[PDB]
Amino acid sequence: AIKFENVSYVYIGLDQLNFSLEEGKFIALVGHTGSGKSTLMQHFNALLKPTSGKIEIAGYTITPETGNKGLKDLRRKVSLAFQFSEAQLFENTVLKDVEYGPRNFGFSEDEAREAALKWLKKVGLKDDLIEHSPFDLSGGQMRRVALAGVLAYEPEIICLDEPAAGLDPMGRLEMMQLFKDYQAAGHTVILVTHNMDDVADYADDVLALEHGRLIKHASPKEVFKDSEWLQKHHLAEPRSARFAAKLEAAGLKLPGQPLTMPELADAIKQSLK
Amino acid sequence: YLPGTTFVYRVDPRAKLLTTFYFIIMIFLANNWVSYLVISIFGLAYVFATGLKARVFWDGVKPMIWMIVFTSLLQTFFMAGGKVYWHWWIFTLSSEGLINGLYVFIRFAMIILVSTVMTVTTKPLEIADAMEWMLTPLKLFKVNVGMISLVISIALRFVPTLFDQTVKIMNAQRSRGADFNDGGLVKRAKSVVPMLVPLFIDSLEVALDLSTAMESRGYKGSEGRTRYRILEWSKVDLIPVAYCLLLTILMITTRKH
Amino acid sequence: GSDNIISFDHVTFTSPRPALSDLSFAIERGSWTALIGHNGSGKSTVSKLINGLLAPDDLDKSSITVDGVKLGADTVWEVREKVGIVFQNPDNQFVGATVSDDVAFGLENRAVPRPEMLKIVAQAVADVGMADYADSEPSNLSGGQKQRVAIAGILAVKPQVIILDESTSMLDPEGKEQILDLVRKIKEDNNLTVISITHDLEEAAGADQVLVLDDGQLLDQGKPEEIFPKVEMLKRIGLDIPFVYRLKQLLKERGIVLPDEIDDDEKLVQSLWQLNSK
Repeated sequence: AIKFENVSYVYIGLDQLNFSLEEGKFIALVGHTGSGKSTLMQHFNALLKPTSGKIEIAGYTITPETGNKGLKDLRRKVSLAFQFSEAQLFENTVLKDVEYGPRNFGFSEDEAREAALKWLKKVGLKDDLIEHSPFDLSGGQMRRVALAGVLAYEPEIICLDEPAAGLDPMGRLEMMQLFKDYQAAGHTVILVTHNMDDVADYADDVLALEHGRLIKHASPKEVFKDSEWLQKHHLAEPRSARFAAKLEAAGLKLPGQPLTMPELADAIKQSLK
Repeated sequence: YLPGTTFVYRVDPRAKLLTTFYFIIMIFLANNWVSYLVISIFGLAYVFATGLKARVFWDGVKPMIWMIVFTSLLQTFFMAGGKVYWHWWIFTLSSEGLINGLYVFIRFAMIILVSTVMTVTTKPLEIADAMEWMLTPLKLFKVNVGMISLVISIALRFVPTLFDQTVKIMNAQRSRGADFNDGGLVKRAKSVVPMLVPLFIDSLEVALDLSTAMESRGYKGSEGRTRYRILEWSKVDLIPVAYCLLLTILMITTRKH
Repeated sequence: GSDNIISFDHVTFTSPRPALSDLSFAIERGSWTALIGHNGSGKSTVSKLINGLLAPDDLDKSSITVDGVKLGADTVWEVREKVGIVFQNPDNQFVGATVSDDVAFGLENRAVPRPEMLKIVAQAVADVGMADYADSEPSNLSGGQKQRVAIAGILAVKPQVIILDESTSMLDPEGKEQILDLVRKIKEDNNLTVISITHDLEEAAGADQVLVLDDGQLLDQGKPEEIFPKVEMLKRIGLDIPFVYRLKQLLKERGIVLPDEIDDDEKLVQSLWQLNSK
């Protein structure tokens, strides 16, 4: 249960955060460009320790005076996947690069290899491509390996910066499906995307932030109930939501606000019936 | 760096750089009490003309005190003698060397002092094209200067981006589980060097993409260009010139001959 | 007529498999033609192939005849003048110290007098919409804004073809619409052909022509309302049909049929309203 009390980072600026994210649910952290998402990014595993308040994360405690000793346990419990992972590839062998994750948390060689193979299989890639150099991977494939290195050691909380930045829609859909399947196992994903349609499709808790402060924290069905609020706070809208607004501007009634594609289809089917 | 309204920020950066070079040659040239005081008063007059706070120069000078004090002590003890206050078990504790010792000290100080203003009055791009203008007479050689100026201007803005990419990959690797800073120098040979290659290849890819874009926008060499950003000599640009000339007089009427 | 023609061409990078093979197509004059397909196998190389950066492996069978000037090692720079490109990554393409210097880079390279350079760069920056950032440093600019400046650099030179090589891939789905609207308005005003090589099919949904690339070979060419209904082909190739056609498919599975002439939100709201009325 992630818990932030009076959390504020100074010297991008973050001030006076107060919230509680539960376990076993999707979390989407939406915010304006450079409005505090990147600063709240690194506090989830004490890359940048807070200058006030308290953070509670899976039984671990984070306070401004905590040192760098013993943070490996926290970084095991909570993992980060930074944006444009194609530049963080490290080892000479793809298998070695993926197993480099578990090798820093006491995992034995056999179990590290087994986890690496299992997670490459889950991300798919190819079975015969696990031995070539990571630099030889072709474009989007280079992404698919990197996430494995973050997802190898089954972190309890995984926090994702934009993973689908620059991927074809089929690849983005497959990646989001994989993340949702991982979340279904009992873990939590904290996904950050400007792309609002992904947030509308796959989320349960939405954390709307701007100007380095927290404003809204509620289910996606509630954050999109007032288009004037979204326009005022410079936050986009789901594509299905814009279609529903355009359709309602034509004088056609919709039974409830839909967010995803099947919801809009069912709503208009009910309306015509 | 620090902006302001003082007249120094109005004059041509090329004139600033030429005056700085002339001043450094004079400070390397003056070698007696009277000329040393001449250069000192000229430098302090220049500082007061800039109108900046003394702390702005003091804090900049602070990191560079080790080399100047070490050189001053080394050259003082190399020739000192004469009066002695106390005698230690080995060192004689000579005192007459100061007759030039601190002198050399203040020399380097003035050097840094001038360098200080040179890095606070103009943004780096201005210094870059001033360097290009100063090296323009090098065109008699086969090597051209326009391409060098362009690549310097490019690098002066990519370098912060490169460092940001380096700190980003540092944060990513730390989040993965790696340990870099508190592992000691023995663990640095297994932490930073194998990480070095991907950032280098990323920088090479960035340079290649920039070269491709520049060549696709019509970069037919660097000889037929017509510069957009230009700096012209103003009438106020005369005040550092005559100043310089005055020092020349006050350098030729008091030289040791 | 026909502006840019590539026919009987095939390229191998420097090399285990031909990326482009037997590609043959044409571009209409003053029309929005967009190339779509799976990543690699042609999309990433067409832009650098059109203006003679890359070269066909066999120059004997070359047929690049952009604007009637058959491309070759002798006459590359004429094509460079006649074709502009907006590249994918915006950060590592913003050459020059600041705005009003990046935008005037082409004019600086063309050896034109300075006052005319100032006039043209000011007018182009005003046209794009970066008037308030006429002297901002690139660091202050945030993402999509940079791309706008790049378009200005293409617009100042007065080109005849603008090639967007996945120019909207690294942007949020909001600024992408802004850049698309800007490009459409520029195309309407200056009367210049636009070729948009993008994987995102929102651009292709509004294009006049769309070309599908399978493995380096053209597979189908036509209007978006003529090809996108063939959803099985796009699914097998590895592409997902756009918003309006995906919605039409969902209603088709939901039990209600719609005409295939519908192409966007307009006339689709009309069809639904008429269906409810009728």
